[PDB]
This record gives sequence, C-alpha cells and structure tokens, in this order.
Amino acid sequence: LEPFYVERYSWSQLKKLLADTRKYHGYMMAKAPHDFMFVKRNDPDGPHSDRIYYLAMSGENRENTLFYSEIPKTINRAAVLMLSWKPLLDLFVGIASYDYHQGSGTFLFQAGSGIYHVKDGGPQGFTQQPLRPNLVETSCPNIRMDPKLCPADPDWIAFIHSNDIWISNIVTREERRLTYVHNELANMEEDARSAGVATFVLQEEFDRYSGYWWCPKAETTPSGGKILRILYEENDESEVEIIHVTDSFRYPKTGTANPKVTFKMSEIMIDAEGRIIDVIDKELIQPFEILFEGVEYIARAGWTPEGKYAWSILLDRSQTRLQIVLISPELFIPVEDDVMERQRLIESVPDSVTPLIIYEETTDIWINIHDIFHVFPQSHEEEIEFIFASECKTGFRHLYKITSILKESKYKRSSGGLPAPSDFKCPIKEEIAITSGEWEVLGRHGSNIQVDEVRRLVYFEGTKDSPLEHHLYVVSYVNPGEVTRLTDRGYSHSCCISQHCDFFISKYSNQKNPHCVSLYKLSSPEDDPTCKTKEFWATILDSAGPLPDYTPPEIFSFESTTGFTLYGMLYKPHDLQPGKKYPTVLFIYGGPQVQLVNNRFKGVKYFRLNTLASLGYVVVVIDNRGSCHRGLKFEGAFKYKMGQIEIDDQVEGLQYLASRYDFIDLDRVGIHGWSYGGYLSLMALMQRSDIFRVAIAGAPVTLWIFYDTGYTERYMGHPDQNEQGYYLGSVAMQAEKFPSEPNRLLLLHGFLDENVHFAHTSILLSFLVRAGKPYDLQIYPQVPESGEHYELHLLHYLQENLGSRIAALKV
Amino acid sequence: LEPFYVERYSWSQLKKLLADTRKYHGYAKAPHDFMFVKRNDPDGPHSDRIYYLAMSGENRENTLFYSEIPKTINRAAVLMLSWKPLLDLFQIASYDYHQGSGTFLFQAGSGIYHVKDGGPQGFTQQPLRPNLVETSCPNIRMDPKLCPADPDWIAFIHSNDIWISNIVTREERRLTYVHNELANMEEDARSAGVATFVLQEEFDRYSGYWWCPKAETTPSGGKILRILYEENDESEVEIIHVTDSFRYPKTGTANPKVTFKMSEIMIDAEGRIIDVIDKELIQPFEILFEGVEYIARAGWTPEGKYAWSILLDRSQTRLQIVLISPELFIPVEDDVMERQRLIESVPDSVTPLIIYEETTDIWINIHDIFHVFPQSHEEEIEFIFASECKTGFRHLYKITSILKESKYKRSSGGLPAPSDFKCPIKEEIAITSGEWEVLGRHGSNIQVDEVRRLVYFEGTKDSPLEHHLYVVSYVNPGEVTRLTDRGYSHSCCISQHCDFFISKYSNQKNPHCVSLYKLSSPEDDPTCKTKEFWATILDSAGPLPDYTPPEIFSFESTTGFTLYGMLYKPHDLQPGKKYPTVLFIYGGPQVQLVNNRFKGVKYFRLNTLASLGYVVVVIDNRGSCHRGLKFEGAFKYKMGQIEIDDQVEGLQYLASRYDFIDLDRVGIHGWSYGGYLSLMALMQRSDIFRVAIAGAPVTLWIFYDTGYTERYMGHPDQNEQGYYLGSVAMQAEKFPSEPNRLLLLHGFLDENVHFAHTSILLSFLVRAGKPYDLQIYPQVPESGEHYELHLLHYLQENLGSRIAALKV
Ligand SMILES: *C(=O)C(CC)(CC)C(=O)Nc1cccc(C(=O)N2CCN(Cc3ccc(Br)cc3)CC2)c1
Ligand SMILES: *C(=O)C(CC)(CC)C(=O)Nc1cccc(C(=O)N2CCN(Cc3ccc(Br)cc3)CC2)c1
Repeated sequence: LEPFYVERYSWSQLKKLLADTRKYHGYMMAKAPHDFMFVKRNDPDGPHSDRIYYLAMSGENRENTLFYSEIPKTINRAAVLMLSWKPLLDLFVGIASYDYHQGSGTFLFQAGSGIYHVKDGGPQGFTQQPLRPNLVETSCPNIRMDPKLCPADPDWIAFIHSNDIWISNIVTREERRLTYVHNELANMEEDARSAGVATFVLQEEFDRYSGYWWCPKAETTPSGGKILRILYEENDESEVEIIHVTDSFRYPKTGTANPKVTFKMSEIMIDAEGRIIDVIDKELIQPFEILFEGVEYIARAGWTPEGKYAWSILLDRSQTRLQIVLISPELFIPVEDDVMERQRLIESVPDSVTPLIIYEETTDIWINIHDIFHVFPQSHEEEIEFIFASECKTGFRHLYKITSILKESKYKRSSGGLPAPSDFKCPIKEEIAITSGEWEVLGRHGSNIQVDEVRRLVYFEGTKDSPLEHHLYVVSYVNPGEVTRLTDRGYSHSCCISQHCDFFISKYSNQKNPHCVSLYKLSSPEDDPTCKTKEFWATILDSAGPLPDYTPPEIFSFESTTGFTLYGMLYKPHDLQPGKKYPTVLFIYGGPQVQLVNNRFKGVKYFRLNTLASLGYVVVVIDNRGSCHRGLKFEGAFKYKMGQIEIDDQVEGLQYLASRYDFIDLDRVGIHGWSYGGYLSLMALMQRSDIFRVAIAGAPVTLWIFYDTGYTERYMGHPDQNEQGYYLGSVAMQAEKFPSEPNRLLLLHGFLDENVHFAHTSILLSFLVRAGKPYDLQIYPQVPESGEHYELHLLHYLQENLGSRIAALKV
Repeated sequence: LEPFYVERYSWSQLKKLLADTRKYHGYAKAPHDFMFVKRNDPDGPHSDRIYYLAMSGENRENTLFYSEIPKTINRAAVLMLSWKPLLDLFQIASYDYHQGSGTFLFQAGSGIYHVKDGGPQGFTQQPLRPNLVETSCPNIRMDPKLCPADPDWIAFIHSNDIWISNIVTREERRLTYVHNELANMEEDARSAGVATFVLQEEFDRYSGYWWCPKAETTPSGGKILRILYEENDESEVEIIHVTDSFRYPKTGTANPKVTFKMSEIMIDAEGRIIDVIDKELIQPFEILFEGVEYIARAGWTPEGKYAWSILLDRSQTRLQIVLISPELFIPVEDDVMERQRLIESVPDSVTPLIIYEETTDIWINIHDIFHVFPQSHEEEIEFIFASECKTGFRHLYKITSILKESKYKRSSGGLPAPSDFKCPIKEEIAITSGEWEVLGRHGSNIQVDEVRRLVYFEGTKDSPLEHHLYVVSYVNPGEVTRLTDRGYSHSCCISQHCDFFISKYSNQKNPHCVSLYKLSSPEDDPTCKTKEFWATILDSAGPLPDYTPPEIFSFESTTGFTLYGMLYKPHDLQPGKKYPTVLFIYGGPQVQLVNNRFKGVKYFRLNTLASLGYVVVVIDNRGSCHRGLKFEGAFKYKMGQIEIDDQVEGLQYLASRYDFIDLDRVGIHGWSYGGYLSLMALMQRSDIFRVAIAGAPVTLWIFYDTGYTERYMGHPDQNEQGYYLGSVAMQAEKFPSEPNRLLLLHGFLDENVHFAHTSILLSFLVRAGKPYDLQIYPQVPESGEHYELHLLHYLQENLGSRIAALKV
C-alpha cells in the first residue's frame, strides 16, 4: 500500500481553489420559512380554508421579514401546488420573531430600533396588498427589547428599556415605566439589578430569552375598569463575577455566585377609557429562598390558560431536582416602605394561600430543560391536569399526563415558623405514560407538542424510527396505544402543527437532498376521529435538488466495547485509487446537547468536509458517548469525567474503519474541531499522540473553572466536589503532556469571543510556554474575510503538516 | 560555492543546547550611583568612603554598600576594595543624601527608610538598622526626597498628591488635594508632583516636584520651606486598556494640560507646621510661556533664588531655559476680590526670564547637562549648557545672560508678546567643538571644578565606538585631555571633590570592570590633570570560555557617511561552503548597537547562532546615535524609508568581501523599532530577505505616542505620506503570499508598544489574504527560554537547514 500524497498547492493556488468552489458565506444560507401560524378564512364562498403567516428571507442578501400564503380548500392531485410568498409588509435589519392576538388580528414585532404593528386576519378581514408598519411612538432614549402583546387587551404592549419593564398603548399613545430597578446614567459595577430580562446563563445555557409574562386574562373591577398583570423575574447580579473583553458583563464562572432572583408581579389598573389609574408593584409575601428552598434557577415560567395561577419550572443548583410550581397572584402584596402598613398586608393574606408544587422529580445524571408543558382547562377547584415530558422514570424523554391535587398545606404563615421541604408538595392523583420505548420525544430548539382537546390527541416529534431521523407522531393522551408516524422515512423532519390540528408543515432533508418545506393536510376516517391520515397539499420551499459539486458522506455504525451502537459519517476520498492509503481528518464536536451524525443534508454547513475529501483526505465524524438523541444513560457516560472518555470512542471508531477499509492511512491522522471540538482536539493530541499527528483546536475550552455555572456544574458538578475531574478535564493544567515536536498543535481563536473567552487560549499559551512546548497560533481579531483566511490557513496547514509529500519528509 | 545546512536538531535537542550554554537570565547590577564622602581624619588611613548601590552576586537585592579609599596604596600590588554592607536585613533602586547631616533616604519595597553615616555623628564600622518613616497613608508612597534645607523633612507622592513628613517629630501632612483615590480614572485625571507617561517614557523625567534648596527665616524664628511642582490635568488625553487603564497621548492627540505650582510651608522654631499655602502662577502657563507643550526638566538655582525650567514647543524644535522667581506665584484664592488685590501686590518688574532660546530644523534632544554658577551680580546669571543647535554636534557652552526689566508691564491689562521675556546674551563661549559629541543622557553628565575652573565630561572625540572621560578649562578653553585609556568604552563618574573618578569599562574581548582612579596636578599648573589607577571595585571573570566575540567593520556608504557593523563568522568555518545569514537590527533613534563594548551578556545568543552555522550581521543605519544631529536627522519625516537601504548596502559590502555569506538565505530579526524594520525589510526587499521575525513591532505610527512620533515625523497633518509609507499595517498587501517568511512575537500587556500594533496588522494581513506565524507571551525566565527556543527552531526549519531549502 503506497501513501497517497495530496497535491502541494501554493498559498495563492489554495486561495483560488477555495474562492472558485465557495458556495455560502458564514456556513448558512437564506433562513427557510419558519414561525408559521394558521388563520382560518371563515369564507364559505371563497377558494381558501386558511392563510399561513411566516418569517423567511426571499433571497441570499435579504432581510428576514413576514410573508403569507393562501391554503386552497381543494388542490389538483395530478399536479404539485407551489405556494407563492406574498409579502405582509410594504418595505422599500430583519424580524427575528413576532407576536399575534387572534381576536384583533394584531401583529407586533421588533425590526431594528423600532417596535411595529399591523392588522390582518381579524374582524377587519384579509389584505390583498402589503401593509405599512405602524411604529409604536416612545420617549425612551435607548433601544426597546422583547415586545409582547397583552393577550387580554391588544391595545397594550410591554417591552424592556435599560433593564426595566415599560408598557405602552398603541391606540391612546400612553407610555408608562413599571419598574425602577436600574439607572441608565450610572456604572455597570454599581447597578447590577434588572427586571423582566433573562440573565446571561439563562439565555446561553437554558435558552430562556424572556423575563416577563403577561397574565392572559383581565380582572374586571367594580368601577367598569380592569386589572392587567405582568409576572416578572427580578435579578440582582451584584455578587456575580465581572469579565472585560477589549466593554464588560456579569459571567457566573463555575463554583461562583449566580444572580439573586425573585418573582415580582406588576398590577396595572385601567379605567373604562383604557387610561392607567395606578400601577402597584408587588413582591412575594415571604422571600424567594423561604418559599422555594434549594432553587438556583427559574428555568421556565408562564400562566395557566385562564390566568388563575402563574407557573414556574425551578431547578436546584446541581440541576438534578426539578419542580413545577403554581404561584397564585395572592402570594403577592404591595412593596411597602411603612413596616407598620407592611405588617398589616402580610396578615391580610390567608394561610391557605401558599405555593403549590404540582410536580417534583430527581436524577443522578441531570435535568435536561425543555419547552413541553401543557395545562388543561381546570375542571375542579382542587385539581390540575397537565402534560409534561421527562427522562427521570425510564432514561428516555416521554410524555406523561399528570393530575395533581391542590391540597391546603400543613404549613401556616400565622404561626411565624418557616416551611419544611415537603410542606408545599401536592399529592399525585394520576401519572399515565402517554409514550414509552428506547427512543425520545423532542422538546428543545423548536421541537414541542400540539394538543387537540376535541379528539384528545397530542402531536410530538421523536427518535422512535431511528436515532438518525426526527419524525412527527400522533397518539391519544386518554387511552395511549398505537403511536402513528405522520412523516415519511428516509428524511429527517422538523415540523409544526396548525393550532386547528388539521395541517402540518415539515422542513426535511437527507444526506443527498437539500432542505425543502411542504404542507400536509391532516384527516380522520369518518368512523374513528382518533385515527390520523396525512396527504401532501403544497410545497412552500423547493430545494434546487442535489448540488452537482457536492458528494455526500455515508452513514456507518459499529457495536462498541462500551455496549452502545455508535454512528459516524465517512467521506471517501474523491477519484479513489486502488492499493493507495490516504491521510485522514477526524472532524469532531463530541460535547453534550449536539449530534453531528444523522440523516440530514450536510452540504451547507459542512460543505468543506467535501472539499477536503476532494483533495485526498479521508474525512471521518463520530458521535461519541455524551452526544444527544440517544437517551440519558448514553448522555450520562461523562458526568464528572469530561475529556476522559470521548477520545476512546473516536479511536475505537477509527480502528473500526481502518480494519474495514485499507485506504485509511492510520500513520497520517489529523483531528479538528471548534469549542468542545477544539477541547477534544487538544485532549486527542495530549492523550493519543500515537493516533493523532496534528490537532487544530478552534476556540477550545482549556480550563473548566473559566466556564459558566449553568453548563459546567450540570456535567462536572461544583468544582469543590470534583477537583480531580476538573483537573483531568482541563487541558491547560496538563500542558506537560503535549508533544515536544512542532507542527502538531494549531490553536485558532477570536479575541472578542463571548462564549469561550480568549482567556482559555491565553491561559493554555501561558502553560505551554512554562512547559517549554511548541504551538502554532492564528487570531481572527474581528466578517467573510476571517472565514476565508481560516479555510485557506487550515488547508495549507493540513497539506504542509499532514497530507503532502513534504509533510512526510519533515518528520 | 556549496551551501552549508545547519544540523537539524529536534525541539528537545535545541532546548537542552540552550539550557547547557545558558550563562545568564533575562539578558547582577554593577556598582552605580557612587558618592564620595571625605573622612577628615589626619591620623586614619583613609581619605574617602564611597557609597554605591549593587547586587552582591545574582538573584540578590540591589542595596547600599561602602568601600574605604586609602590615603596611599602599594603601587607594586593591585588593591581590590571590599564591599561593606551599609544596611542590616529588614524586620533599593535610588537614594538621596544630605552631606551636612549624613542622612540617607530611600524606598525599599512599600517602606521609606533613613539611616545616618558620614555626617557629624561619624562613620559606622557595621551595618546600620534602616529606620521606617511611619505613615497613616493607606497606599504605597513613591519618589521620597530630603529637603536639602532641613534633613528632618521628606516629601513623597501618595495617590498622585504631594505629602511631607518629619522623620524626627513624625508629623505627616498632605500638601495637594488634586486626586481622590476612591474616584475612577475617567472622572479623576489630575495629579501633582508626578511626571506623566510621555515624560517618563520619552524624556526620562521621573520626578515632578523639586525642594527649594534654601529655607527663608521668619520674624518668629521659624522658616519657610518650598516645593516647586508640576500639576497635570490628563482629562482630554486618550485612555487605553490592558488585561487597568492609563492616559496615553496617541500621536496627533492632546498631551496633558500642565502648569507650575509652589507649596509654601511655614515651620515654627520647634519644627512643627504652622501653615501650608498652595500657590499658583500670577497668569496662566499658556500666557507666561507661549508655545510651550512639555516641561522637559526643572530644578532650582543653587541658592534657591529662582526655579529653572527647560521648555519645549510641541514640534520639539524650540528649547527655552527659563528662570521663575517664587514671587511669580500667589495664594490660590477663589474670593474674586481678594485674588485681584493679590495680583496687584506683585510688581510689574517680576517676570519670567528666558535666559536661553534655541531652534533647529531637525529636533531638540533633551539631556541632563545644566550647571548654574553662583550669582555675583543681581543683573546676570552664568551657566554651562549643551547644544547641537550651533554646529550639529553636542558641545558645552558657557553663557552669561542679562536679567533686565521686561517691556511687558502686567498692570496695562495686555498679554505679553513672544520676545517680551527674552534676556540678552552678554556672552556665549564654546568650551568644546569638533566632529564628535559630549554625552548627556543615561547617566552621562559633567562635573564642574569651580576652584580650578575645569569641567569633566564624556565624549566620542577619540572615536564614535568608544565613550571617554575628558577635562578642559571653561575659562580659556583649549587643550582637551582624555583621562580614560583607549581600547575600551568607558562610563564614568567624578567625585564631588574632583580628585577621583570611577570608570565602568569593557571592550568586545573583555567583560565589564569597575576601577577607581586618583586625579592630580603637576605642582606648577593646577589646570593640568593626570590620573593614576588606585583600585578595582569590580573585577571581571576575564574572557568567557564559551563566548567568541564579533569583529567591528565599516564601509564608506554611497550616502557619504562611514557606517559601522559587527560580524559574527560561523564557528569552525569550512572553506568553499557559504552559510545562511541572520541580520539582527534595531535601527531606530537614540540607540547605537555597534561599539567597542562587551556584547557577551545581552547579545550572547548572537554567538550561539554563529556556533550553529549562521553568519550574524549588525549594522547601525543612519538615524542611530553618537554620530551627531545631521546623521540622526537622515530619516526626519521618513521613518522606515532609508534604514533597510543602509542594511542591504552593508550586507552587499560584506558579501562581495566574503564568499562565505549565502545571499539567498538571509533572515532579519529585531524588537521594537527592530521589529518595525524587520517588517519593512520583508515588505520592501522580499528579494533580499527570506524571513523576518518581528518582536513587539510598531505597525501604525498614529498608535504610538506624541513625544516620540512627532519629534521624528511631525504632526500627521503635515506628513500624510511619511505616516502612510512608514506604517507597515497600512501596506499589508505588500507582504509575501508565501507562508513561513513572516513571524510576529508580542507580549499581550506591553505598556510601551501595545499589542494593538500586532492585532491591527493581523486584521489587515487577514483582509489581504496574507500568511503569518504568531507567538504570544501572555504575561519572566519562562518566556525568554521559549522565545530563544522557538526562534532557533524557526530559523532551522525555514532558513538554515536541509529541510528549509527542500520546503520552498
Ligand atoms: C463553539 O461552540 C463556537 C465558538 C465559541 C460557538 C460559536 C463555534 O462553534 N465557533 C465556530 C467558529 C467558526 C466556524 C464554526 C463552524 O460552525 N464551522 C462549520 C464547519 N466547518 C468545518 C470545516 C470548514 C472548513 C474546512 Br477548510 C474544514 C472543515 C468548521 C467551521 C464554528
Ligand atoms: C522595545 O523597545 C521593547 C518592547 C516594547 C522594549 C521593552 C523590547 O526591546 N523588547 C524586548 C523583548 C525581549 C528581549 C529583548 C532584548 O533586548 N533582547 C536581547 C537581544 N536578544 C538577541 C537574541 C537573543 C536570542 C536569540 Br536565539 C537571538 C538573538 C534579543 C532580545 C527586548
């Protein structure tokens, strides 16, 4: 077997080969249609059942904006209907999201500096032409964030300005600040209080972006006015670590203080004319730490559908205990300066009115927070019926229908004592498994459920058919049995369901076929409303079909000494020669919450894995233990042991490939990844120098004590209880183990990285220097220009130090 | 001509090699800051005790020693003075001394300490216990100084304000109220008695206040002590950040607002403070000294009648020496009416006195030479100054200026005109002259003998490659007598008594020695001076066994100047074979690399390189110093445009004389201005230079400071083209498209050449699609060893070795 040697291109020639083949800037294309909403036309004479509204980019260099398409009552089943995108807004930055109120037809969105509104599909009817956006007028000096329509009165919006909540009336022009917690004309180290804003760790590590929730119902007052309510989180970041990059912000490093959090409630009195009478800020009747002992993080919150109770999903610091809590507005009382007056209000609140833990669970691995939580209309004063998803019972996420009894508590506030841990716990009347099996329901990154309350069905997405494809399923929540798959095999799907439960949209792709979006009509046979069938209705987005210049990889699997099937992707060298062994590049992520190996189109983001194969590299990707869509036990393998197990699985997979394929030259293996991938690239060269000639680490984690609480503690615990795993997991603390031979270690980092600070790369550099070890470095100090330089530099480095003829001579 | 290829060592082999040969760390302080105190004991064996600072061997604290100078020596033998420690180990970078009381004052760590030796209370025979100056001040005290008028009183800086403290009464007292330590650097940018960044970094002025050397007595039998001090407002000055913040005037932006202030301290007969009166200039600094941007130097006349100052314009092409009577200052009074009364009480006759003014089309070079003779007429001041402005070489002038009443009378409510305060010049006499310079920077100064009417000075008169000590009469200047011996470069000081001198001297072959020399006169002519060796203070180890020195060479440039260089020949030079060449460069103003000194400490690794098979070259291009103003002035407005021509010229000269130089395998390497020229070399002359390794390069002249950049390049508005052509970062498209030719090295927290220079360059290299290599040293012995290791390996893999030739 002769070594294959990649063509040795000049710098200028690699630059040209890359620019000639370059297809997409920043590893993304036009954002496919998304955030769909179905509105019925309710027009017996007309040809259309529904209008769909959605966000999309019509082209590559376009803004994300609002479109609608018409859903015909009938189609020609001989042909394929392509829906035409009619713009909703009359435009001469982008819209990331929007709000809608069914009853009025009011849209509300942010677009750059402005909050705007328009009306369509309400009582005022359906436009045939683009609408002019109506700017909501403000006096606020700074940009307004996170606007939301009051579901009980669409003349009212809320929004954030300089970390306080304001409200504003789009009819009357009345604008009112509700919270006085932050001073814009002040320092960041002096003022670390914020209302209605999710803090860094909740945004980055729990994907909660909003910190305030309109109560969905008005309370009518005896005057003929009403009360609106906003539940909001209030945060004090004073004790939280501050870090600067070239300004600065509050980053809870692992084992340090998270913010100090609480629930507040703004109570807003409006008269018969829609003008504010008064605004009463309310606080909890006893402080947060008393009512919810042991709770670090407010993971999710909202209201029950009639607005009787607020709810929250609450996590302990170790993220191994989860509680769902009902929080009556009655637990809130005016913020009172007068201790005398204040004392009266506290006793004016009955002892019966205390928090209600309707659900609690624990695990020895970790809680994976998700967006599934559906509350049924209350049928009885002292019962709540809901659907929630959990891995805690079987180690795969499944749907459970639960009924919790709303008991009066043992604990009495009057007695002047403190509550016991189980004093607010609610008895569980009923806990039925809706789903079960060796596969998971999806509840993250847009995956959710739709509940049909008429037919007593729940639509959900899951791994049931294959851990490599997401599919849409329907099942009864009343007498769970048959789970019906609604999407077709040989694609991975990403769906949403009409609110009306009679249509679904799928965005779908596979290894060979770029992404498409199609609409499917849902029906039931006349005899059984419980049974669901689907028919193709129309295409929303066609793909351009297979790219002529992209060769997909093949999915492979292998049974592993660890007891699991591990999946991988193999990119065979183009124009493959017989009796020639070729240099190999392992591309890796390997960290929690991500899966690289599945049946999806890889030709956009991972196009350059194809470019590499095209130059003569074997490219390999493997999802090691710790990767997702394989259940909690598979995910849990590296708890406390991050960095210790991932390279075994990668090497196992590589030896699998090399015994099965003799074109793989194990003498010439490179590894490359970003972030956790950068981490595992370094660990690889450190631990398995015999396997890996070269490691290129992008934005690596090098010291877990420099990373945040929400992520690090979940997988590695508090550092005080895992000094040894933090040590063995931190590449920076083990610089001595890297090779004493140059051209083997390349570090790549942005200077202004907000997630994986440059601090990781500079502390590693500091320890590499102490240990007298060599390293190559590239810095991208700000754009498409940076990305081209990286790709150019990476190809040139692999050529010169792995693949080329000269590479072999250099040793 | 068959190419030599260096032995291709592994990383581990190179690390071992460096560590085996490593003789020094971070490139021990030789005795320095000497002082001579007379014994005045007719029966004792010694004339003088000398005090100095030194480290007693490496990895040791700089501290105070003394040695005994014997009245006589055995002229057959060589006397090695003993180092006697002056200080006991505790419960030093500089020191102050008060002759009359024998008081030493110095900072050591967070403490200010004092001891007594050599005054009335006599001479210790054992280490003395340092006495702490006790304080209530929370933060570190800086820049402590004895009041020459009263050695019980010290001043110091605390949180950018001036304080005084009595080492006997223990009274402590804050004099100035300009800074609040609690407030942030964006809000509070005022300081008193403290030299700001550009004056410390670009003009070597470290102190910003000066004790008046005389007390005025009061009616009561008390006294008034005075401190002249500069007050700075940095509010308008650019701020920069490093992993705190600091005030850095970027070229073309604002320098601090500056003024003089006077603190008037009333002391009663028992030595207690009665009162402190803060005083300000009768009219603003901008009115009294028009066009003055920088306070370069300040002090007092020897009797304390005037404060003096050397003032520069922003272009640094006008220098003025100004006398400032304490009567120009009035109490700070916010009471509008009372203030007016105070203004009226100051006579019109009291006025700034410009005793000297000079201009140049090149630049003013600030130096430390300024001697004021005692006044013998209220109408006149006699002094010795040094200047390049008359001939283009720095010479000593003896000047007498007439202190006349000014035409400007303050009461007439006008503003003064530019020449209103100019004093006439009664006399200007050249003391030295010729195609050579007097040294006045980095410790070089003069000692004036006012009995024999001689001045001692150092100079290049004998050669541009050696500094020598000289003496000449300042009355009938003629014969200049060299006192140091040829074949060494000397760095000297003279006893205040003008009867001894010390020299620290070395040459290419011989490491640094320090020796004491007795000065005397033939009985018939006291103006005639001879020297005799007296003793060794510091013996050298003799020639290093490891180290092979370079050879100094010169070539007659097409530019019309002789240019000097150093050549390290490859070790075990094989005939017929040609070796790869590393050019080491600085090439910037105020520095000379090529001279007759020992290069075996700092430039040792140039010898390691030669030991591996590299020809090493060093050349002093035009712009370098010790060759006069015209030579230095070559790159005025044109930094980066001439230096590499001189480098290549000397390289081509060496190559045509020596077949053993492989011109196809030349690398260049430098730090700072040398990193700058390393980048310029690769950019302008990729035909000559395979590899450029640039350490802490300047890449963008508008990111460097006012004091340096504007001196040599002017205001960026007056020099668009020089600033563009001189700024590497603006020309990233002119770099090679071939990788492994360009390596950048930078510290991340560099306070002098900011990392910003390297990051802006990388931004433009990336935008232009250009390759580069980078090493960062993120905060030391550790860093030094890694750099030497990476640099040897980089040159091996990309210039010198078999593999390097194959690679292209
Ligand atoms: C890590 O989590 C981080 C950085 C903190 C998150 C933003 C990260 O992922 N950073 C990142 C930087 C740059 C690019 C990418 C990235 O997504 N890709 C996609 C795949 N591409 C593979 C590739 C590309 C080119 C070649 Br020549 C070979 C292989 C890598 C960059 C992520
Ligand atoms: C520039 O003015 C600066 C950086 C702002 C001032 C501190 C600078 O000069 N920096 C600097 C950093 C590190 C070392 C040095 C230095 O003076 N030397 C000594 C000379 N030495 C020659 C050498 C050493 C080793 C080898 Br393998 C070859 C040549 C280089 C560094 C200055």
